[PDB]
Amino acid sequence: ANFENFIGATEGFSEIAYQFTSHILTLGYAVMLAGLLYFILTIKNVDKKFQMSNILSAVVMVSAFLLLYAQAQNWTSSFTFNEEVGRYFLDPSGDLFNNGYRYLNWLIDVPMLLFQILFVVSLTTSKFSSVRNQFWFSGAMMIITGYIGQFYEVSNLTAFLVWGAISSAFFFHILWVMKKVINEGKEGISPAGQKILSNIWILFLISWTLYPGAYLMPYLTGVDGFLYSEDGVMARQLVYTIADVSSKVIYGVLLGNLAITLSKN
Ligand SMILES: *C\C=C(C)/C=C/C=C(C)/C=C/C1=C(C)CCCC1(C)C
Repeated sequence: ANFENFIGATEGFSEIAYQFTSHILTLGYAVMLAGLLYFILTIKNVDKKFQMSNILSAVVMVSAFLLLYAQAQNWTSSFTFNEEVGRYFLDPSGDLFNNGYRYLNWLIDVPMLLFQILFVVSLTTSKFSSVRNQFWFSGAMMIITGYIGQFYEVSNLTAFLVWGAISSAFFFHILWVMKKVINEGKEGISPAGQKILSNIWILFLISWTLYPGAYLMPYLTGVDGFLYSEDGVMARQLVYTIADVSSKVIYGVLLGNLAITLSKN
Protein backbone atom coordinates (compact mmCIF):
# COMPACT_ATOMS: atom_id res chain seq x y z
CA ALA A 1 0.00 0.00 0.00
CA ASN A 2 1.95 2.97 1.41
CA PHE A 3 5.43 3.48 2.75
CA GLU A 4 4.36 3.05 6.38
CA ASN A 5 2.95 -0.42 5.74
CA PHE A 6 5.97 -1.31 3.60
CA ILE A 7 8.35 -0.47 6.47
CA GLY A 8 5.95 -2.15 8.89
CA ALA A 9 6.14 -5.38 6.89
CA THR A 10 9.75 -5.46 5.61
CA GLU A 11 11.80 -3.91 8.43
CA GLY A 12 9.38 -3.33 11.33
CA PHE A 13 9.20 -0.40 13.78
CA SER A 14 11.36 0.11 16.84
CA GLU A 15 9.60 0.78 20.13
CA ILE A 16 10.37 4.51 19.86
CA ALA A 17 9.30 4.98 16.24
CA TYR A 18 5.95 3.38 17.02
CA GLN A 19 5.41 5.11 20.36
CA PHE A 20 6.68 8.56 19.30
CA THR A 21 4.42 8.34 16.24
CA SER A 22 1.47 7.28 18.38
CA HIS A 23 2.21 10.17 20.72
CA ILE A 24 2.67 12.83 18.05
CA LEU A 25 -0.59 11.84 16.32
CA THR A 26 -2.40 11.87 19.66
CA LEU A 27 -1.18 15.39 20.43
CA GLY A 28 -2.54 16.36 17.03
CA TYR A 29 -6.16 15.55 17.71
CA ALA A 30 -5.89 16.80 21.30
CA VAL A 31 -4.99 20.27 19.98
CA MET A 32 -8.00 20.29 17.64
CA LEU A 33 -10.35 19.74 20.57
CA ALA A 34 -8.68 22.55 22.51
CA GLY A 35 -8.97 24.69 19.39
CA LEU A 36 -12.69 23.85 19.13
CA LEU A 37 -13.26 25.33 22.57
CA TYR A 38 -11.07 28.33 21.87
CA PHE A 39 -13.00 29.25 18.75
CA ILE A 40 -16.45 28.79 20.33
CA LEU A 41 -15.70 30.77 23.50
CA THR A 42 -14.10 33.67 21.60
CA ILE A 43 -17.01 34.30 19.22
CA LYS A 44 -18.18 36.89 21.74
CA ASN A 45 -15.10 39.11 21.20
CA VAL A 46 -15.61 39.97 17.49
CA ASP A 47 -18.35 42.02 15.84
CA LYS A 48 -21.19 40.03 14.26
CA LYS A 49 -19.70 40.98 10.89
CA PHE A 50 -16.52 38.86 11.28
CA GLN A 51 -18.00 36.04 13.38
CA MET A 52 -18.46 33.80 10.33
CA SER A 53 -14.68 33.34 10.42
CA ASN A 54 -14.90 31.92 13.96
CA ILE A 55 -17.81 29.72 12.89
CA LEU A 56 -15.74 28.27 10.07
CA SER A 57 -12.76 27.73 12.37
CA ALA A 58 -14.99 25.84 14.82
CA VAL A 59 -16.32 23.55 12.07
CA VAL A 60 -12.74 22.88 10.82
CA MET A 61 -11.79 21.96 14.38
CA VAL A 62 -14.71 19.48 14.58
CA SER A 63 -13.81 17.77 11.28
CA ALA A 64 -10.10 17.56 12.13
CA PHE A 65 -10.60 16.33 15.69
CA LEU A 66 -12.76 13.46 14.52
CA LEU A 67 -10.75 12.43 11.47
CA LEU A 68 -7.34 12.83 13.10
CA TYR A 69 -8.71 10.80 15.98
CA ALA A 70 -9.48 8.07 13.46
CA GLN A 71 -5.96 8.44 12.00
CA ALA A 72 -4.38 8.13 15.45
CA GLN A 73 -6.42 5.00 16.18
CA ASN A 74 -5.64 3.66 12.70
CA TRP A 75 -1.97 3.94 13.58
CA THR A 76 -1.97 2.27 17.02
CA SER A 77 -4.06 -0.72 15.91
CA SER A 78 -2.22 -1.36 12.62
CA PHE A 79 0.95 -2.88 14.10
CA THR A 80 1.64 -5.36 16.88
CA PHE A 81 4.76 -6.14 18.88
CA ASN A 82 6.80 -9.27 18.14
CA GLU A 83 8.57 -9.97 21.44
CA GLU A 84 10.86 -12.40 19.63
CA VAL A 85 12.13 -9.90 17.06
CA GLY A 86 11.66 -6.77 19.23
CA ARG A 87 10.02 -4.56 16.58
CA TYR A 88 6.45 -3.65 15.76
CA PHE A 89 5.19 -5.19 12.53
CA LEU A 90 2.19 -4.79 10.27
CA ASP A 91 -0.62 -6.90 11.70
CA PRO A 92 -2.46 -9.06 9.11
CA SER A 93 -5.36 -9.39 11.57
CA GLY A 94 -5.90 -5.67 11.18
CA ASP A 95 -7.05 -2.87 8.92
CA LEU A 96 -3.56 -1.73 7.82
CA PHE A 97 -2.46 1.88 8.11
CA ASN A 98 -4.39 4.21 5.81
CA ASN A 99 -3.75 7.90 5.03
CA GLY A 100 -7.34 8.24 3.81
CA TYR A 101 -8.52 9.78 7.07
CA ARG A 102 -6.01 12.60 6.68
CA TYR A 103 -6.70 13.23 2.98
CA LEU A 104 -10.46 13.22 3.56
CA ASN A 105 -9.91 15.80 6.32
CA TRP A 106 -7.99 18.11 3.97
CA LEU A 107 -10.73 17.82 1.35
CA ILE A 108 -13.34 18.99 3.86
CA ASP A 109 -11.17 21.67 5.45
CA VAL A 110 -9.72 23.14 2.26
CA PRO A 111 -12.79 25.22 1.19
CA MET A 112 -13.54 26.50 4.68
CA LEU A 113 -9.95 27.60 5.42
CA LEU A 114 -9.64 29.41 2.06
CA PHE A 115 -13.16 30.89 2.11
CA GLN A 116 -12.92 32.24 5.68
CA ILE A 117 -10.37 35.00 5.12
CA LEU A 118 -12.95 36.56 2.72
CA PHE A 119 -15.15 37.37 5.74
CA VAL A 120 -12.39 39.32 7.49
CA VAL A 121 -10.73 41.27 4.65
CA SER A 122 -12.38 43.18 1.81
CA LEU A 123 -11.46 42.74 -1.82
CA THR A 124 -10.88 45.88 -3.90
CA THR A 125 -10.78 45.17 -7.64
CA SER A 126 -11.40 41.41 -7.52
CA LYS A 127 -14.89 39.90 -7.42
CA PHE A 128 -15.82 37.87 -4.35
CA SER A 129 -17.47 34.99 -6.22
CA SER A 130 -14.54 34.80 -8.61
CA VAL A 131 -12.04 34.32 -5.78
CA ARG A 132 -14.27 31.79 -4.04
CA ASN A 133 -14.74 29.71 -7.18
CA GLN A 134 -11.03 29.64 -8.00
CA PHE A 135 -10.21 28.70 -4.39
CA TRP A 136 -12.77 25.90 -4.12
CA PHE A 137 -11.99 24.32 -7.49
CA SER A 138 -8.20 24.22 -7.26
CA GLY A 139 -8.17 23.34 -3.55
CA ALA A 140 -10.25 20.27 -4.33
CA MET A 141 -8.16 19.13 -7.32
CA MET A 142 -4.99 19.66 -5.29
CA ILE A 143 -6.17 17.31 -2.57
CA ILE A 144 -7.57 14.73 -5.01
CA THR A 145 -4.50 14.52 -7.21
CA GLY A 146 -2.50 14.53 -3.99
CA TYR A 147 -4.54 11.47 -3.04
CA ILE A 148 -4.26 9.66 -6.34
CA GLY A 149 -0.47 9.78 -6.50
CA GLN A 150 -0.28 8.67 -2.88
CA PHE A 151 -1.58 5.20 -3.84
CA TYR A 152 1.54 4.77 -6.03
CA GLU A 153 3.96 5.84 -3.29
CA VAL A 154 5.76 2.48 -3.02
CA SER A 155 4.54 0.70 -6.16
CA ASN A 156 5.19 3.19 -8.99
CA LEU A 157 7.44 6.10 -8.06
CA THR A 158 7.22 7.94 -11.40
CA ALA A 159 3.43 8.20 -10.94
CA PHE A 160 3.78 9.31 -7.30
CA LEU A 161 5.90 12.17 -8.62
CA VAL A 162 3.89 13.13 -11.71
CA TRP A 163 0.67 13.21 -9.68
CA GLY A 164 2.41 15.03 -6.83
CA ALA A 165 3.50 17.59 -9.42
CA ILE A 166 -0.02 17.81 -10.82
CA SER A 167 -1.05 18.58 -7.24
CA SER A 168 1.69 21.21 -6.91
CA ALA A 169 0.31 23.03 -9.96
CA PHE A 170 -3.04 23.56 -8.22
CA PHE A 171 -1.26 24.43 -4.96
CA PHE A 172 0.60 27.25 -6.71
CA HIS A 173 -2.56 28.64 -8.32
CA ILE A 174 -4.02 28.89 -4.79
CA LEU A 175 -0.88 30.73 -3.65
CA TRP A 176 -1.42 33.17 -6.52
CA VAL A 177 -5.03 33.88 -5.59
CA MET A 178 -4.24 34.17 -1.87
CA LYS A 179 -1.41 36.63 -2.52
CA LYS A 180 -3.87 38.68 -4.56
CA VAL A 181 -6.46 38.51 -1.75
CA ILE A 182 -3.90 39.63 0.81
CA ASN A 183 -2.81 42.63 -1.29
CA GLU A 184 -6.32 43.99 -1.82
CA GLY A 185 -7.16 43.21 1.81
CA LYS A 186 -4.28 45.47 2.89
CA GLU A 187 -5.77 48.51 1.15
CA GLY A 188 -7.62 50.72 3.59
CA ILE A 189 -6.91 48.87 6.81
CA SER A 190 -4.77 50.20 9.63
CA PRO A 191 -0.99 49.61 9.84
CA ALA A 192 -1.66 47.22 12.77
CA GLY A 193 -4.12 45.24 10.64
CA GLN A 194 -1.70 45.24 7.73
CA LYS A 195 0.96 43.86 10.06
CA ILE A 196 -1.24 40.90 11.00
CA LEU A 197 -2.18 40.24 7.37
CA SER A 198 1.53 39.97 6.55
CA ASN A 199 2.02 37.52 9.39
CA ILE A 200 -0.93 35.53 8.09
CA TRP A 201 0.63 35.44 4.61
CA ILE A 202 3.93 34.05 5.92
CA LEU A 203 2.22 31.49 8.19
CA PHE A 204 0.04 30.41 5.27
CA LEU A 205 3.19 30.11 3.13
CA ILE A 206 5.32 28.01 5.48
CA SER A 207 2.50 25.90 6.87
CA TRP A 208 1.06 24.87 3.47
CA THR A 209 4.53 24.13 2.04
CA LEU A 210 5.16 21.64 4.86
CA TYR A 211 2.59 19.33 3.27
CA PRO A 212 4.37 18.45 -0.03
CA GLY A 213 7.50 18.26 2.11
CA ALA A 214 5.88 15.53 4.20
CA TYR A 215 4.67 13.82 1.01
CA LEU A 216 8.20 13.44 -0.34
CA MET A 217 10.04 12.97 2.96
CA PRO A 218 10.90 9.21 2.73
CA TYR A 219 12.58 9.87 -0.64
CA LEU A 220 14.25 13.17 0.27
CA THR A 221 17.62 11.47 0.83
CA GLY A 222 17.31 9.22 -2.21
CA VAL A 223 15.90 5.71 -2.62
CA ASP A 224 18.49 4.29 -0.21
CA GLY A 225 19.34 7.18 2.13
CA PHE A 226 18.87 8.07 5.80
CA LEU A 227 15.20 9.08 5.43
CA TYR A 228 14.27 5.87 3.57
CA SER A 229 13.67 4.28 6.96
CA GLU A 230 11.33 4.38 9.93
CA ASP A 231 12.87 7.85 10.43
CA GLY A 232 11.13 9.24 7.37
CA VAL A 233 8.01 7.73 8.89
CA MET A 234 8.67 9.61 12.12
CA ALA A 235 9.60 12.76 10.20
CA ARG A 236 6.67 12.52 7.78
CA GLN A 237 4.11 12.24 10.59
CA LEU A 238 5.84 14.94 12.64
CA VAL A 239 5.67 17.37 9.72
CA TYR A 240 2.02 16.61 8.94
CA THR A 241 1.04 17.28 12.56
CA ILE A 242 2.95 20.59 12.72
CA ALA A 243 1.31 21.58 9.41
CA ASP A 244 -2.14 20.63 10.73
CA VAL A 245 -1.71 22.74 13.87
CA SER A 246 -0.30 25.69 11.84
CA SER A 247 -2.70 25.77 8.89
CA LYS A 248 -5.88 25.04 10.89
CA VAL A 249 -5.42 26.40 14.44
CA ILE A 250 -2.75 29.08 14.29
CA TYR A 251 -4.15 30.41 11.01
CA GLY A 252 -7.60 30.98 12.51
CA VAL A 253 -6.18 32.44 15.70
CA LEU A 254 -4.36 35.06 13.60
CA LEU A 255 -7.57 35.69 11.65
CA GLY A 256 -9.45 36.25 14.91
CA ASN A 257 -6.74 38.69 16.00
CA LEU A 258 -7.14 40.47 12.67
CA ALA A 259 -10.92 40.67 13.23
CA ILE A 260 -10.59 42.21 16.71
CA THR A 261 -8.06 44.75 15.39
CA LEU A 262 -10.64 45.65 12.71
CA SER A 263 -13.10 46.61 15.48
CA LYS A 264 -10.92 49.65 16.19
CA ASN A 265 -12.91 52.49 14.61
C1 LIG B 1 -5.60 20.64 6.89
C2 LIG B 1 -5.96 21.63 5.94
C3 LIG B 1 -5.50 21.83 4.68
C4 LIG B 1 -5.98 22.96 3.81
C5 LIG B 1 -4.52 20.91 4.10
C6 LIG B 1 -3.74 21.19 3.04
C7 LIG B 1 -2.82 20.30 2.41
C8 LIG B 1 -1.99 20.58 1.37
C9 LIG B 1 -1.80 21.98 0.84
C10 LIG B 1 -1.35 19.49 0.66
C11 LIG B 1 -0.66 19.57 -0.49
C12 LIG B 1 0.05 18.56 -1.33
C13 LIG B 1 0.85 19.01 -2.31
C14 LIG B 1 1.10 20.47 -2.58
C15 LIG B 1 1.58 18.10 -3.25
C16 LIG B 1 1.72 16.69 -2.74
C17 LIG B 1 0.39 16.19 -2.20
C18 LIG B 1 -0.16 17.05 -1.06
C19 LIG B 1 -1.65 16.71 -0.94
C20 LIG B 1 0.55 16.63 0.23
